[PDB]
Amino acid sequence: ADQEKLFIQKLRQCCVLFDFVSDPLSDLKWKEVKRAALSEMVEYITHNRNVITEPIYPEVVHMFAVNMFRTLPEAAWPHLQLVYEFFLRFLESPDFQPNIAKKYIDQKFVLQLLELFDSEDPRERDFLKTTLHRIYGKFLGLRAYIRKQINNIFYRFIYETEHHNGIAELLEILGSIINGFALPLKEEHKIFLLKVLLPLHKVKSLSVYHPQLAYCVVQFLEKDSTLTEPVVMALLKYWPKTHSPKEVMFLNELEEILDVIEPSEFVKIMEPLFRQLAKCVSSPHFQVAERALYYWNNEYIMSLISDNAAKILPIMFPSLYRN
Amino acid sequence: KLSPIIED
Repeated sequence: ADQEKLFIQKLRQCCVLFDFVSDPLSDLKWKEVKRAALSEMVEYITHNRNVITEPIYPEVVHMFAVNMFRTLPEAAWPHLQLVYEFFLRFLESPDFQPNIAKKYIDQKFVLQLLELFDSEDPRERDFLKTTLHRIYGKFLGLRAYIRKQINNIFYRFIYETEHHNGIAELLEILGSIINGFALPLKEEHKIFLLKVLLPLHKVKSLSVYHPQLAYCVVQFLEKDSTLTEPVVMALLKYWPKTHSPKEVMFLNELEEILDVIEPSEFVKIMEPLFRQLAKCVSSPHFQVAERALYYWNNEYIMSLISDNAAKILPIMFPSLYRN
Repeated sequence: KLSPIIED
């Protein structure tokens, strides 16, 4: 269709990976041609209507695969960024039809996409995060495979000691998934929370992805509040027995839990929690104590304490109160 | 922040 033909031509043109190690002038020329070709199509697919036809889909997916599905160790990032931006605009288009795209965006594609999450470039991981989040939401028949494959990446790292650079981004995607769970939480999701999310707190590199991890845990509790006890107890279990600045994170996570905790569930764990909180106030590390003392500023926590002061106050101030 | 994804 003339313009469809040119679109496909330019897409395929961006599948030629060149290098002139003996001609810097020709190399920059080719790079710019490719950069311009991508830029044109980015603008073209973004602002034009009804340009994504059925024959376009395999060309876009192939162009992405040829360019992105590479081996890791980039320097030629302005090229990769354009491919990411184009493919995202492709996925996000109002004319995008998953029923057509599901043929080319499959499990092998998703799996290869996930392998890129181990990239050391934060910019790339960010694009992959947005991309996979889009793919997950658009393709129902991949959600199960995606969940399991993310599960596998997590079941590694923790146990298999297979370090991963994209744990944060993946958890951020998961947080988006958890927030939209169906009313009775499937057992598979409960199993995941208790057997994967919680043990993630014991890993040494927790600092890198802790805010994302905490959000997932909190979101899990805003869904089914009955999961409060095994979470808090595990968090108290994975709590640093050595007084360390790492405690502030747990205190951040714990207060964020208390902000969404139900009173009936608060009672179940208020004693071991505040026994730990009391230790934090007594901490040799000022940062830890300062963070723990900030709990009293929370009005909802105060509500829970004031209506349970008979058992909590003797724990926080044993010299001033008794049972 | 990523937009929520309703489960099916």
